[PDB]
Amino acid sequence: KELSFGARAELPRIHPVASKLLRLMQKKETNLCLSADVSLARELLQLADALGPSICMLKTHVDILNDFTLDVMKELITLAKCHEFLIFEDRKFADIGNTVKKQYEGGIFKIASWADLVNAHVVPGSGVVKGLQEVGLPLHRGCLLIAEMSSTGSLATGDYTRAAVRMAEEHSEFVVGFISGSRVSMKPEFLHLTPGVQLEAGGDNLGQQYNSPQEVIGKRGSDIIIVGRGIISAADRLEAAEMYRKAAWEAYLSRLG
Amino acid sequence: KELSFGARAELPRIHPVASKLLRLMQKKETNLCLSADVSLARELLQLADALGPSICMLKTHVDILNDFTLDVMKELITLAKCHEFLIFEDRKFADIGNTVKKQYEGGIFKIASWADLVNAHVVPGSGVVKGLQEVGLPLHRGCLLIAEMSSTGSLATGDYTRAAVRMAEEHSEFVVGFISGSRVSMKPEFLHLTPGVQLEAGGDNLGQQYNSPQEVIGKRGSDIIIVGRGIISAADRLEAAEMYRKAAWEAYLSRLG
Ligand SMILES: O=c1[nH]c(=O)c2[nH+]cn([C@@H]3O[C@H](COP(=O)(O)O)[C@@H](O)[C@H]3O)c2[nH]1
Ligand SMILES: O=c1[nH]c(=O)c2[nH+]cn([C@@H]3O[C@H](COP(=O)(O)O)[C@@H](O)[C@H]3O)c2[nH]1
Repeated sequence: KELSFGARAELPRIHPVASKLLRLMQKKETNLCLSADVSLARELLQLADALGPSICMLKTHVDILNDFTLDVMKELITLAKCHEFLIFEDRKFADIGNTVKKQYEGGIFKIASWADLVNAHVVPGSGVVKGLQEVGLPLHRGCLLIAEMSSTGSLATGDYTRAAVRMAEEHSEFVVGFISGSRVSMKPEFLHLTPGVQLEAGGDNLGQQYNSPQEVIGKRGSDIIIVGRGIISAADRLEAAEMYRKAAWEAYLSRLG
Repeated sequence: KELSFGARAELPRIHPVASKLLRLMQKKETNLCLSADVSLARELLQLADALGPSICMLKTHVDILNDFTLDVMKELITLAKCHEFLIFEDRKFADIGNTVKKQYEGGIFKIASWADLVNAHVVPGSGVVKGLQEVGLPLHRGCLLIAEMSSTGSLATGDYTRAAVRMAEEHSEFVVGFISGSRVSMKPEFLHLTPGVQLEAGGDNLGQQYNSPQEVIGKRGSDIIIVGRGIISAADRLEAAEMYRKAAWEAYLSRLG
């Protein structure tokens, strides 16, 4: 039987990052993650500020920020704290453990220094998790494993997906959940986040397919919707965010009973 | 009867980037790609200068450079042209097409502006290739697809690998070859680059495993060895590079017969 976000936050095996997330979701009645896919620091921060009350999480691609500095991230963390949301860097770590450790801690981005959550592809095998965890465990960070993809011709199906779940379950000290299209694990300590979400049917010219918040949360058993263009491209980003929040939240409430 | 690199450079369906690469490999008697896994620009540039004559390609992880600027890349391009090697940014693009085009063209790194070659995981479906090529084709760049990985528990096996090969064949205007452990394509227009290479047997504690140049080039039929710590960790990186070059080159010569 399904526990609320609030109750899942208190589970014995729950990761502290997952717990923080689950509490603010329950408190704010939001299971929406904004995908802030913009190329300017100014717009990133304006959206984070205006939409922060509507969201549980702000997902970034800092490698697309034309004017990235660590100070932009400082400002982002202030908004995260003020409005209460987690920052998820959608880096999709996908190298060998020795390499991803450096990409996570170092370079220009210093992702580990500001990102509550990052994600990884599982294709390299568990060394990818092991490398990230050397940096992320001391910094009290969490990781999401890419179990399925939204895009057309995704190879993250069947046994690949089962491998992702196995890897998460065996690295629960650092791995807090999945990027997936549906519920992939039966353990309620794990989060499921689902991109490829819009209110209306369709896709884009480059392989992306869409499903509705009611489908993903209500029918497919996911926890959080990740929404980019469905919000960012809208004229009124605030009413768009509210629309997605209310959709995903009501879908969750009806699944719960 | 196997074609030399020089003959392959003239193949009717050869990609211009592959052709340029194959011709300098022939000219300089090198099928060594230096994996320049360093965090300081000065060491990067000193290695590229000293080892440039011994290598056909210099592979970078720009996201690990503590003092990255576009000017560092300018200086690297100069050395690349002076010594005749290609620059390969090992970015492992792995998002949906819409995102990867932004990550390739834009952000701080502007990878497409200086990288002859980049690579991609095939997990997202062919959208990842379609995305990169929107940027890459107009800039006369090439892409390598990751068909296999060297690390323990790699899921790039069986149908996953066969999928990578199909995806390359179907996007030959942009895809010039593979990262793999062995020959995966019968078509000689495609390059095979193989990481996880050292003169001695062994591995690291984050899932990396090693095979020799002789095994990789001679027995498994790959074209180019990618060598990081085998060279970088040596006192004399120039003599180390020469050892790897001679090993890989002679293995290639003995395969041709
Ligand atoms: O880890 C992932 N697995 C997926 O299946 C997937 N599909 C889309 N994306 C990323 O999510 C965002 C989607 O943005 P749109 O709502 O604008 O399509 C963008 O930021 C994309 O990069 C994915 N990430
Ligand atoms: O695309 C890839 N598929 C692979 O299977 C693989 N194995 C290692 N690497 C990368 O290659 C370099 C190898 O470094 P070492 O020689 O120091 O182990 C390092 O830069 C690693 O990031 C891989 N890249």
